[PDB]
Amino acid sequence: GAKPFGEKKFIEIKGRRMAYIDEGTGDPILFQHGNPTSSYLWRNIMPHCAGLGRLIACDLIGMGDSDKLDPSGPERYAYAEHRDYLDALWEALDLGDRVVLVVHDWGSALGFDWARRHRERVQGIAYMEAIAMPIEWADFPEQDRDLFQAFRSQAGEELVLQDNVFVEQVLPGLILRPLSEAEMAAYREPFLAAGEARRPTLSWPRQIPIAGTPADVVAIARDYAGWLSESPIPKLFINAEPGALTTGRMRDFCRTWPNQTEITVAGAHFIQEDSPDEIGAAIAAFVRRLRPA
Repeated sequence: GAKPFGEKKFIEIKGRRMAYIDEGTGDPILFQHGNPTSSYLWRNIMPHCAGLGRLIACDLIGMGDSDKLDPSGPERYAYAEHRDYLDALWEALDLGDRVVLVVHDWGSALGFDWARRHRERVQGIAYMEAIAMPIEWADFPEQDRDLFQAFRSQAGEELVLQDNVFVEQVLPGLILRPLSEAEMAAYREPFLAAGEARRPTLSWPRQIPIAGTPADVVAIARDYAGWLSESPIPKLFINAEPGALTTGRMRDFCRTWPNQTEITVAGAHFIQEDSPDEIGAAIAAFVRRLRPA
């Protein structure tokens, strides 16, 4: 379906208005999108968890219905800045101490890091196509390797700010089934205007911890990777076939993580658009196990 889940709420964070879905009651099930997506990514997955908790999906700053940072530029929307806003938002939402995180892409880097820093409050972690550790270019899927190298070059601004390549090329190219007009409209909406409106979708690929750069994100991801590899917190690994980012070495590494259940769904990177019911059913089952009666 193309219809969103629930309706957007807003809250002021560091003076900027952030958007989020917050439906239902009980301990949170916290769904975090990555690039270049929004809370809309989870719209067909969150229904599966009806009744099981407070279903929350925030729009990262500069994304979805969340405000843009102004003045924007190449120094804006780095990992650390997103983390500042998201940490503050999650604090404001009064999540309590039994949170289930459901994460993807940069939502996984942010949620894994948040989990490492707030481990006593994390009841379980479901993740898919995640940034589970620092990688090398050989680990990056071959189909888009050159494109992502170009993003991480001076060519990135034209590709993304001018031509909206992450929304219009990468996103559909990593979804196996055709998207509808309405579905694409929802993904393009935060990024209809050329220029800095699209900067989050360029800053993000520039932040991926690849070949040692940027070193701060490499350090952060090294930290949560080491922690996750030891943590007994229940995990749900939603593996994808063919998948894209969490394949090869990174998948090998994820498969080493303790207390983890794994399912495989059809999909490349944005697997929520290919297998939402399989993914939702798996998450709901995970949460029912974590929250018995």
